[PDB]
Amino acid sequence: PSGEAPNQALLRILKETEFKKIKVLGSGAFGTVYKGLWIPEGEKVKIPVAIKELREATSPKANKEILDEAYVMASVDNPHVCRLLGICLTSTVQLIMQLMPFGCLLDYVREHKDNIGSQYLLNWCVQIAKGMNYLEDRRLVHRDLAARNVLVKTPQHVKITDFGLAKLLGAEEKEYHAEGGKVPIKWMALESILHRIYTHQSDVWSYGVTVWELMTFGSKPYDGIPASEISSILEKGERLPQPPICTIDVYMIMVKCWMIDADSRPKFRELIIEFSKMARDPQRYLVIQGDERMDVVDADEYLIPQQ
Ligand SMILES: *CCC(=O)Nc1cc(-n2c(=O)ccc3cnc4ccc(-c5cn[nH]c5)cc4c32)ccc1C
Repeated sequence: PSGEAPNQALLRILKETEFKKIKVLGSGAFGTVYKGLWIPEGEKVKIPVAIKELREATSPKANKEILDEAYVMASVDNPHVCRLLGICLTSTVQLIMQLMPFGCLLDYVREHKDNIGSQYLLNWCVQIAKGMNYLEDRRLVHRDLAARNVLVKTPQHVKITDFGLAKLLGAEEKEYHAEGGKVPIKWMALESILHRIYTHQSDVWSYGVTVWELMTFGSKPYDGIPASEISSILEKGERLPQPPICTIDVYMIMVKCWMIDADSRPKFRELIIEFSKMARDPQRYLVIQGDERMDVVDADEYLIPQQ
């Protein structure tokens, strides 16, 4: 049948003795994530990594959901999307991921805005868009996109994460239709909210929202607003306000994402190019005051195999 190449993504399973969890960066009701060093058996190289230990799965269906989340995470191989290093099937499943010290992107902008250069913002937007498109190329829908779900290895480099929501697409199907689950409203495209329908075009809407957050240095969208309204207002046609920084050229794009009709909103591939175009000259596009002024362990990416 289809000529598509076999996907040889390899899922490594790890003994607990293989890694240790030094401190815990974050604790989640869904899961706990630990700062940890994973040392592969054999090679005396320590890879700093982050471990997520998820809550026990009460039901098999939950069990399946993890496997898929793992399945994709292992599968993806791009710079701006973080691959899953390995899994160990302990009673409480533990997922091993590359460790990004700076942490949540949303968190970073909030704490580094003053030092937060305009040029960086254009680049991140490029980087994020670059990642999502790859996801689009894989027929993968990232159900949840937010600043929160983007992690910074460094200010220079950022990659996507937190895919549990994300679902793969049957070739026949253009769109993926959800069943009721906890969802954060502000990011979701109306089509998703009203009809529990997701498509990459759905993702873009959220992606645009992420940019808004970047532009605003983490200001929370629809701040102080109930989830329920959100369906109503957009139907209303209200949209997130322009970033003070943004040139209409930029804020304009973000608006385009929020267009009610999915097809009308820009395809991701487009976004990378356009933003990249801005990136060559951020200064014209983004107006930031004082803009001009603005040991024994090997990292995994270095770790990754070379011909
Ligand atoms: C915006 C909310 C957020 O970022 N939470 C969060 C941050 C985490 N975190 C951190 O707080 C400090 C350092 C740090 C370094 N590397 C990572 C790597 C991966 C994650 C992560 C979180 N969720 N999925 C992956 C976090 C990291 C760091 C850690 C967890 C959370 C939830």
